[PDB]
Amino acid sequence: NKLHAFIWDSAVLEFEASQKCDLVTTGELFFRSGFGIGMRKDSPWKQNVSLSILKSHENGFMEDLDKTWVRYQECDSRSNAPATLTFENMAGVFML
Amino acid sequence: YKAGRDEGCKLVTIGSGYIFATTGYGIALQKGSPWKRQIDLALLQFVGD
Amino acid sequence: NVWNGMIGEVVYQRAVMAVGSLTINEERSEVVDFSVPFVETGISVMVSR
Ligand SMILES: *[C@@H]1O[C@H](CO)[C@@H](O[C@@H]2O[C@H](CO)[C@@H](O)[C@H](O)[C@H]2NC(C)=O)[C@H](O)[C@H]1NC(C)=O
Repeated sequence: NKLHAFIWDSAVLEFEASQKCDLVTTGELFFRSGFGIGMRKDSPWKQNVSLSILKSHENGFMEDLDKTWVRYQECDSRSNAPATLTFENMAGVFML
Repeated sequence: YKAGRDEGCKLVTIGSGYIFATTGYGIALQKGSPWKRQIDLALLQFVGD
Repeated sequence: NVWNGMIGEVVYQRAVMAVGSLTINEERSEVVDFSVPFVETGISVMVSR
């Protein structure tokens, strides 16, 4: 609670929100872009790197990377349904 | 787009927006075309603005 | 071993550009020279609700 809001990439922030219970993303993605592998303007690896990225997208390799590294979930509690009452929620009536 | 414009909202994409190949639409050009750099920069500027 | 469609027009120099719903994949990007993807697409399944 030192920073009220943090504006950052959707992937990293969503991973942090999934991992950490006390953090949550907001929504309304803006400045939709993509992570790229930067190389110098005059390089021999340009086309081959781009083709390998595309090929890894076509098959499931990038999906496998997402599954193993980004798409695993610890504590989410994210739903549109109304909250379920718990001990602390109505401990007052029990003490009453 | 079809799900958005669907009448009665009877059609939905599974997975709440599940995309598998996750590629993107591009502007095809001839191999080694001189327009690639300018078009790429213009598209990135449009996205940024 | 002959390309037909918009990629076919671009490959055989009948069209400098191919604007439209043109998806980027490995073979097309091998035969033509795509630009930056200006909209996200990919395989997806649509079913009746
Ligand atoms: C980039 O990829 C291309 C295509 O795979 C490579 O070109 C081939 O390289 C092999 C091995 O040297 C040759 O046997 C083929 O005859 C080459 N084909 C072509 C189209 O020239 C290229 O070597 C790779 N490396 C880079 C960075 O250019």
